[PDB]
Amino acid sequence: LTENPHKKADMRRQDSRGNTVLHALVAIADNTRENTKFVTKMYDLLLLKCSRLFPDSNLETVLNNDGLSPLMMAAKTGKIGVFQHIIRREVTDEDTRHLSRKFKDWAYGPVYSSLYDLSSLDTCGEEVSVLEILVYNSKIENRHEMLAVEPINELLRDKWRKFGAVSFYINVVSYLCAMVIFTLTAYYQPLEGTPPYPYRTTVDYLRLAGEVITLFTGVLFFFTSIKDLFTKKCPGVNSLFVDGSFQLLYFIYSVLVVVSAALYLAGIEAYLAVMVFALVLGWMNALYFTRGLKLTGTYSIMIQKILFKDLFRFLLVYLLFMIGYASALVTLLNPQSNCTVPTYPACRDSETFSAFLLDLFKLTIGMGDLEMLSSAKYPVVFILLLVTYIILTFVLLLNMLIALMGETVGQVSKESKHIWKLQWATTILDIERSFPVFLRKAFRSGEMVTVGKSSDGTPDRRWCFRVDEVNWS
Amino acid sequence: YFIYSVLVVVSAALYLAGIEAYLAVMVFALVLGWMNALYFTRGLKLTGTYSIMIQKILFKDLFRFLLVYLLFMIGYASALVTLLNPQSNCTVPTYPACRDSETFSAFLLDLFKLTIGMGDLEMLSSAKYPVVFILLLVTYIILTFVLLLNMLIALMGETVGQVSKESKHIWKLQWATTILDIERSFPVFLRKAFRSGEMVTVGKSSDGTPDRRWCFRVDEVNWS
Repeated sequence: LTENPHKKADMRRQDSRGNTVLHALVAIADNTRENTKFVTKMYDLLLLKCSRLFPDSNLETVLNNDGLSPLMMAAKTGKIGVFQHIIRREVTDEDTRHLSRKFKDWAYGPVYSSLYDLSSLDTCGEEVSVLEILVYNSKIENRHEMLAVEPINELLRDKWRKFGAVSFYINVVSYLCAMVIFTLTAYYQPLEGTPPYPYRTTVDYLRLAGEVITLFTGVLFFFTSIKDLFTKKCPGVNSLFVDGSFQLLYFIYSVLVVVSAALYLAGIEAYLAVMVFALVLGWMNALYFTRGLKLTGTYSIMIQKILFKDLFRFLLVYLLFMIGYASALVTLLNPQSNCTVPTYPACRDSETFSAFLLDLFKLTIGMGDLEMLSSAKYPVVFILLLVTYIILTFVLLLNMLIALMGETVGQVSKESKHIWKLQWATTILDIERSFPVFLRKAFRSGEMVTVGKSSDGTPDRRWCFRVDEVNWS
Repeated sequence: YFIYSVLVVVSAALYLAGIEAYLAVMVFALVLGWMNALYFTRGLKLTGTYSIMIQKILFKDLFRFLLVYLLFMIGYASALVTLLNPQSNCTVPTYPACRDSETFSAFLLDLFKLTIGMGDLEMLSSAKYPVVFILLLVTYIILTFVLLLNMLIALMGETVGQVSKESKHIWKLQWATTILDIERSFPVFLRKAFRSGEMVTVGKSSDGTPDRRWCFRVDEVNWS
């Protein structure tokens, strides 16, 4: 069909969706052996033939309707085999060599400085990159394995060692200082609100400085949040972190600080109670930090699961069980003042509000001891029921929780450090996205023209990343 | 060992002086002394792995973990004392709030710290501002208990799956260090060395020591 003497079938032609031969050839691929083998082979065949027929342009650049590319499409759909091959492709014959990725720079015996061309793994935000799609997008299926292909891992390492790690510590220490100052300014708040204008003495000036710096940090965080919200890469592929993860925490924090500032100007009693509330949420944010280096505590994953996972419904059913027992036993025990804060301890069905006696019995059982021995007072059915309650509660809770411990410890495997690596990559990339990347802080460049010229991404300079290796072959 | 000796010597000096409140390092010396006993028991009989833990926990993730825990709890203490801040009451600390009595932050801070550490005794009272305080404190206690237990037990699992043959490798390294510093302590070249062997010709060579070539014979059995 490529060289039929009759009407030709130009490879560059694309369907209604825009998926040309390579987009579709990636759409059918999988992560198996035979499928990846033949898809990679035929991808190479098609690309080389199309380049030979039209050396003017590279076939792989023809975007679909969504604007992606075969490499980007394999990244977004989660195709490890095609992605690995297309990111480690080198072609020998010169007429079709310009469409390679893993150039060779120099060798000095057993040392090879392999120059991977990341012309399209990072665009400084100009056009969507394979790293952003790969890591920010949480709907990928093979996110880790693809994030460790070869140029990606070393690229993240290099970013870490260059405005990736220093800036992270700077930001974490700055946020910790902001939280400390928030704590101090709330604690040293003028007694019972009463927001005066007394800033004349040294300690008062210090308090004013703390308040103003706290407000400045809050407004800066809100500015960051709104900038992130407005900045959308593509409909469907975007952070969309509202009501998810932890961006909502920063948003809520800023909202609370602003509301508190308003009511502080008003100076109203029982309304600064959100100030302190802000603070608690503030320090919960510190828990979502410590996701960088040094094998950080895995709290995140647990709090990321326990928030909306089996433990939630488990504690819900536990509350239902205990409250059902509370109703059962208060009904059983329901049948002069006694000088007690709750109305009566039963006393021939005194009753009042269910919550009162319910909480009485709830705290009694939670504390556990103090017994109820008395004398006679109806048969042993009550003590029998309560002893089954305590025995089943203690035994089942301990056994199930400890078996869950075993399950999670056998489940917190290399998958856990995969989460750590993903968090580290997200930290690096949102650090870069925060400040202008295209400044003179990017990834290394390479050859200018001819041997290292091609129309794959960026001018003939072909911004390339060199990774060293040693092979005894 | 250096610190132990320094403390003993300083204490001997002040004992000659005989000054009050200065022999407190004597007892201090003793505590450190017995901590040295922990670094012993690194020889035979599958000694307790205390060392590795104390060798890690001293300057590893647990240190910063407890540091951030202290920061979290103290932040909560400041939050809740600020919330609760608003006749003598005969109490060792000045007042339990009592309309913003205040004095020194450490006083009320330690009051609330020990109250939370002990945990019980509640604070029920009546009315006294809305449920936001009790809500916050119940979140504190729930997250504290649940997260600490779950993370500590998961760390237990991680270390037990990590205390592998690598652990007995540490044991063997400690055993080797014990043997070698024992030898280095006293003159080794005395008649306590490792066996000798052939003298000349077949067992002569200029690799180390005279043609005697101090050699170590290891027996083996091979059915070949």
